[PDB]
Amino acid sequence: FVPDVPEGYVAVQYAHRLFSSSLANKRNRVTYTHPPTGMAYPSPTGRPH
Amino acid sequence: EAFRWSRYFLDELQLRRLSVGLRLITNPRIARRFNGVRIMYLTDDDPDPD
Amino acid sequence: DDVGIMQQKKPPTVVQSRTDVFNEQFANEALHPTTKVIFNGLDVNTEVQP
Repeated sequence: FVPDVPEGYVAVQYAHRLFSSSLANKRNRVTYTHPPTGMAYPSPTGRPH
Repeated sequence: EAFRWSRYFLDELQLRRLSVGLRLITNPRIARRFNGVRIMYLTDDDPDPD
Repeated sequence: DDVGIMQQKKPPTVVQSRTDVFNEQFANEALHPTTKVIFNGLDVNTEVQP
């Protein structure tokens, strides 16, 4: 069994550049920046599929 | 005349004070017993009690 | 199709014990199937009916 990727998901090649240190609510969280939207996501929760 | 109402068998001054006490007992600041909780799975960035 | 009579082998059962506040971390998460469960006392169906 290989789970299919669900219809809404977006392909993203891993690259060191996608992850960074950043301030977020008095913490230096490992922010991830989505390559399409450009949006930064300090929490692992709430990230785009 | 004393017999017409027992006045709860309390002294006059006790009733007079009792009114003030009732004003204390219903003050919002005292009312720190809370009812109900919302269970929800959420990150606690920037907590506030409120 | 038939019901198993012998004791079946089961996935390991980690009891998550969620509280009002906690620090979630997923370093050394198991990759194999695992039964996360929240409460410690789940042997609740005690009263056998003959």
